[PDB]
Amino acid sequence: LSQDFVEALKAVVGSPHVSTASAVREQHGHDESMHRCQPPDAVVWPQNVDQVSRVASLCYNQGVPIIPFGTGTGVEGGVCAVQGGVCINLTHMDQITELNTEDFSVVVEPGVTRKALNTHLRDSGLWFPVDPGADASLCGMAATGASGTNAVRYGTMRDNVINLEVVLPDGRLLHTAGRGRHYRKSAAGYNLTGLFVGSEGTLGIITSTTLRLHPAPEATVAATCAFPSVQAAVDSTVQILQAAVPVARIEFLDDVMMDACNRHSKLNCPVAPTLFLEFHGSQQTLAEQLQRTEAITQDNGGSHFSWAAEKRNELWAARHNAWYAALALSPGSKAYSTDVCVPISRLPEILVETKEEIKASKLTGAIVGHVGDGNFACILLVDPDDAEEQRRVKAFAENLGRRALALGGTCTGEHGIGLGKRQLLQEEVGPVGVETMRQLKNTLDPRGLMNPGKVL
Ligand SMILES: Cc1cc2nc3c(=O)[nH]c(=O)nc-3n(C[C@H](O)[C@H](O)[C@H](O)COP(=O)(O)OP(=O)(O)OC[C@H]3O[C@@H](n4cnc5c(N)ncnc54)[C@H](O)[C@@H]3O)c2cc1C
Ligand SMILES: CCC[C@@H](O)C(=O)O
Repeated sequence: LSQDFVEALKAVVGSPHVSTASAVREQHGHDESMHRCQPPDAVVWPQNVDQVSRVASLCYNQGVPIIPFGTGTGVEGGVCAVQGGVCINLTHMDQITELNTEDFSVVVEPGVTRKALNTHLRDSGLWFPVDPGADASLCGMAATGASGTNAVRYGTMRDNVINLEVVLPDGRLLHTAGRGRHYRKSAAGYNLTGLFVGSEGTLGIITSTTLRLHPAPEATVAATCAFPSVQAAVDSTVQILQAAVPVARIEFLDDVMMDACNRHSKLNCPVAPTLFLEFHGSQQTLAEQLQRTEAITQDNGGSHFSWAAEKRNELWAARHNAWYAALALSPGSKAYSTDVCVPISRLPEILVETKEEIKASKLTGAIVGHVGDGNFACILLVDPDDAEEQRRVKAFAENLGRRALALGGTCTGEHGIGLGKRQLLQEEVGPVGVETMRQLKNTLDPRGLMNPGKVL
């Protein structure tokens, strides 16, 4: 990367906001996944959208790859600079704007995390529900199409992103639904907002997100329920969903994951396949939901509910940290996560089969999942230096992905494709789907410089 080019970057954002130092680049060459660190040639921190546009235009016209970087909590290598280039760290743009409580909407810049937003909304009666376990950039969550434990009731990022401000690869500024617009529904033209949700930085740089806010629940009850088997817990889940109980949260942990979470969070739950549940409503509605949900779990051997403000917070913090609890089982190890999502009636088959396959293999695995969506993660620890183990781990993850595809599902419910699931995506949507996706990529990024090597 030439000195003239570095000076041009510094001319846009300021000398303190450009770095070519080895250690700074290495810190931006990886995310939380096992994908090997591939450092960008430089890291740049733009301070406003005009600077994002000018950095993108500089890189694009000089043939330099661009890698958007939020909080680096992704798990599919999205920020790995596989072709070098300029990593654009967006988190100094950290303002909340256009809070419209009467309309249930807000605009956030990439440095705003869900914690920051919900703290800012404290005492407003509103909250933002999509809750990945990591303290992630909300614009990064839009870029990956994230979900969370609350999505079963309150929707994913795709359900709750109303508008996006996007710097296209060549620097042009796009407001996907129109500048300043926010509304409940539209048939005006083609829906561009949904194209950029889940684009993982390969179609442009999200510099603001307009988000749907939700009313805080009148009352909340959380509980845990222990089961004799994975089959019993997942059968309960399917039956709760088929009975249309509007549960706020329904999360599965297998016995391995529950033990790991116990050890990492000083919970003391019985070591068993377990559901973490939460219910929202009036006291009337809560009693009815609990009534109907306890009857279903009882039919499948579930324990009496172990009830959980402070404990509920500790319960869900333990769940949100499941990934780190799993990594702590074998210290020094990294991990890969699967993320399949299947039609809910097929969820018992594939979780029970996954548990059986884990036991039949030399691999360690913990299972945790947004099972209310038909989604779960297998977290597979890896010794970073054991090449034989890593390719058993990819073989396992790749077979699980293909089993989900055979059941009519998808290879990723929320994490995305990144570097890890590119072949599975080709199998998932077939040749005409791949070509159509590539045609969209090509019209927005003709030179192929927008996070190359990812998704397609
Ligand atoms: C403990 C833990 C729990 C998690 N739980 C969940 C969960 O429940 N659900 C879930 O969906 N994910 C979960 N994740 C994964 C991760 O937090 C999400 O994928 C999150 O959306 C990533 O945001 P980020 O800014 O950290 O992404 P990064 O790693 O910075 O980037 C991810 C990808 O998006 C691109 N990108 C980032 N910001 C932008 C932007 N502004 N514009 C364009 N492209 C951009 C990057 O180029 C990259 O390809 C979890 C991760 C951890 C570590
Ligand atoms: C990063 C894999 C686990 C994550 O998806 C979660 O559900 O907490």
